[PDB]
This record gives sequence, structure tokens and C-alpha cells, in this order.
Amino acid sequence: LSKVQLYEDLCRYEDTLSKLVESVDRFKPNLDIAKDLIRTDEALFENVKLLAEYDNIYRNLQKIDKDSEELDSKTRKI
Amino acid sequence: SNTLFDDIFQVSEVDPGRYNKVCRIEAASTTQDQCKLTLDINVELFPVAAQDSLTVTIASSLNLEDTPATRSWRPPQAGDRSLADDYDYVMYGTAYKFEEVSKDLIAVYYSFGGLLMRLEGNYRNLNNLKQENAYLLIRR
Amino acid sequence: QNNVLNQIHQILLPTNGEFIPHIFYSLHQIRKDPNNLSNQLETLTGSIRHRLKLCKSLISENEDTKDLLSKSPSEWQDIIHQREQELQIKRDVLDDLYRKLQ
Amino acid sequence: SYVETLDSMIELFKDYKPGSITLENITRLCQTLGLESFTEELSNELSRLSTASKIIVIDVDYNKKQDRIQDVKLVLASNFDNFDYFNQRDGEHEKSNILLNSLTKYPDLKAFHNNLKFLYLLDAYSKLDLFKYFTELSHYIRQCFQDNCCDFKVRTNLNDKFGIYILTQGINGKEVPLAKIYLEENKSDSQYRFYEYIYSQETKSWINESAENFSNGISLVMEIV
Repeated sequence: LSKVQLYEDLCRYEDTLSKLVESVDRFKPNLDIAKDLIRTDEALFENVKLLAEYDNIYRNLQKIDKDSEELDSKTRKI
Repeated sequence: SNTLFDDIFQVSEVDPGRYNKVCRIEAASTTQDQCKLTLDINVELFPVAAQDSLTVTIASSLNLEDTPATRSWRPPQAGDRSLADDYDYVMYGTAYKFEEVSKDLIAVYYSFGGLLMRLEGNYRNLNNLKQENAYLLIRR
Repeated sequence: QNNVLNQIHQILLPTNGEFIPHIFYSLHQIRKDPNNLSNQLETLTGSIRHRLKLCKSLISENEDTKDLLSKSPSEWQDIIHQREQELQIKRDVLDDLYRKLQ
Repeated sequence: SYVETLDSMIELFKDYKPGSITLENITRLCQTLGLESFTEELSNELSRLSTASKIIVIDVDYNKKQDRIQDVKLVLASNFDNFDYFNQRDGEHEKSNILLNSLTKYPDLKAFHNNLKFLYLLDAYSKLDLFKYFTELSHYIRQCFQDNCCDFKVRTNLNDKFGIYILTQGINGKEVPLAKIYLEENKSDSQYRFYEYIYSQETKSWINESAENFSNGISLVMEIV
């Protein structure tokens, strides 16, 4: 979990929202942690955009993985 | 360390019960019309009559500095500063029930070595009390 | 359009209240009665927090997407570009038999 | 105490990034500040959104298929319908309204955030009509700056945003932004009755003219570009 960059991103996004809801439930809200949650939001949203890019690189990587394995099959059968 | 709860109560009633040293007081807040208090007090050490204005404070610790009992209690040395210095009657006790009286009112039950306290009030100034050990400080 | 990527994408970014609209709608709803214990915003955001646990489960249960998420997109593009020419040399040592047979 | 800080944090969430361009984003962005908006569905793919409180009526036509709008309609119920909600810049004379520009160029709601708040603060106090006042304020300040014999050229609605832009001609021959003059609200105190500027032809100054028309808690200030 320490090698993937999205995981800690939603971890501290969840931590910021949980501490913010704890602060508003204890009736002492904070704006510095709201600014910190603002800092964590853009990383999440363009990480979602690069995950949409991950879908395309996964499908084209799968395409050349399958043509790699069929060319290997062709070599071993010949 | 810091004050979990601070209010001023007007002692409506004092019941000796069947005891000689302990009286149970009924008090209500001078500011709020909803925060009331049932409290066992050693009146031999701290005499309380009816219609008395008591400043009542609940704190998590007695030291002036912020929090960083499981530690052995020690007699106070000469020159020790504590939150008890500004009050007259300090008990230490355990919270043992968090009752929900209504949709707005919560009651918190404390036991100061068998001296029971019930603090009933709306939750947005009783939210600092949690299931822990607390000091009750009373001044007149 | 991989399946688990689609489920995590449309559970994290619905096509509605993502994280903030539900919570400020709730804290606007507190204005009617700030003294009701069933009117805690934690009660209303418990469903969203369960959605966070569902997102964690959907991320953790799948393994090749877990391997995909480990490196930067520029790193994946560079590694696929630098692994393509190995297949290129496989193809050219494959079809040099065409010029060897003639 | 509590209401003030919840309004400040929802204001800060508004200021940072109020979502991407969706119809439900528009509804919640308009519903944050307590002003009602209503939407209608032509079919499974086409919708309209309309907002009106007392004077301003704004409408946007949204398409679900392309996640993009197609056209807008902005009207005012006041006595002056020639408000400068278009873009006036040198280089070309295209007449397209800045709200359509803000939704079509930027895929976020920051430009429409600023423009919508300026529209709402003009509408809520427009009994001094701030629309026509800001409309001929550009012409008045241009005729004032022409008499100052200084390189102060006046435009309106530059960088997809409101205010009166003041510019100068550089080496390249193209006007460059320097400063900003605009209307801003002050949260420290709200007791100032804003009056209507009239530029004198004789003594070349600004003299009070308002007697019944007024605006509450607004001021006309600078900030650097």
C-alpha cells in the first residue's frame, strides 16, 4: 500500500474530512484544516483523471501483451 | 488540563438523607434554564446551604500546562501550582453513564468515590465530557 | 473501460454529492434545529463513510490494478515504450527467415 | 461563533472549486447562497436551468449527452436592458456574452462563480440600478482619463472576468493589464449608502447626485493585476 500513490491520497483526504466532521460535531470548526482539505482535493481529482488515463494504458498494454504472447506461441509452434 | 465544563449553579435544594457528612444538592444554572445538577458533597468539609451560587467546573487534569489515575497520587509539595488553588472543594471521579434524556438533553453521571453527580444539559456544552476520569472543582 | 476501474470511478465520482455537497446540505439542515441528537451530521455522513470503506475494499480486492497504481503515468509510458523494441527485435529475428529462405 | 464559521467554510469551498460543468453542479452552486433555481427536462438528453429572484432572469440549456451546454439567455426586468455582459476588448469585435464564454472555455465553475456573485450583488441592490451605473461608468471613466493626458485606456470584461480594466500601450502595440477598478462589498461594516457618480464638465470632479437611489455597503476600489 506504500508503493501506490492514490492510496495515501484518499487516506489523508478521508482523515481531513473525518477531522473536519469531528470539529463541527464538537462545535469548534477550523479553517486551516479546510485549506488543507482543499490542498488534498486537486490531487484526488487529477489522480482520477490519470486513472482514466490508466484505463487506456491498461487496454493498450493488454493489446501488446496479447500480441507478444501470440508471437511467442507462433515461435514455439514453428 | 483545560476546563471541560464551567458554569454557575444556584443550589435549589439540600437533602441530608440518612447521612451526617454527605448532602445531596439539587442545583440549576443561573444562565441556562436547562443545565441542572445533582451532586453529593461532603458538607463537613464544604458546607452548602440553599440558594447558594456555586461556580462548578469539570476538568480533565489539575495542572496548568496542557495535557501531553494511572499515576500514583502524591501529597502536594510546598509551591505546587494546580487548578485546585482557585477553587474551594475539589473531587476526583469516574464517568460511568452517558444517558440521553431527550433529543437535546444529555445527562452525564460521575462517581467521586461513591459521591454521585448527575449533570444534565444540552449537548453542545456537555460535548467535552467523555467516558474518562475528571476533576470537579467547586467555588463559592 | 476495465470493469473494476469503472466501478471505482462511478462510486467515487457519481454521475450527485461527491464528498462536500451532502455535508454542506446537512449543515444547512442543522439550521432548523441545532438541538436534536438525531440531527447529527455524522448520522447523515455514515453512508458516505461506508462508501469510503466500499472504495477501500474495491481497491484492495483487485491485484493488477494495484500493480498499475504503483508507478507514475510517465513511468508507465516510458516503460512500455522501452519494452516495445524487445518485441520489435523478436519480430525482426522472426522474419529474417523470409530473406534467409530466398 | 458557529453559524459564521460554517458560512465561512462553505464560502471557502465555493471559492476553491465548485465542481465541473454539470446541471446538478449549477443547481447546488446556486442553492448554496439561498437563492432558488429550477430546472426542466425536454427529453432524456436536453434540459434547461432558470434562475430569477426579482429582476435578473438567467437561463442555460444543458445537454446530458455531451456534458456541455449549447446556448444561454440572460435578461433583466429593470428599465435598462443594455447591460455590458459581453466582452469589449481590442483585436476583435466579437459579441458573445461572458457567461457563455466562462462555461464554454473553462471546464470548472470558478469564472462562473465570480461572474454569478457579481451578478447577484448587482441584482440584490439594483433602489439604485447598478447595472446601467456600471454600464456608463466605463464611458465616464474613459472620458475622465482622456483629459488626464496619461496613457490610460479603458476596457470592460477582460480575462473572462468583470470589472473595468485599465491598460496602456506597450512596445508591442498591444494593450497590457495593469490595474483594476470595480465594486466590492465590505464585511467589516454595512452602513454606507453608496451614491451615483456624476462627472462634471466644468470643474472635472465627481459630485453627489443621489437623493432616493442608494446601494448598501459597497465601494469602488482598486487592485493590481
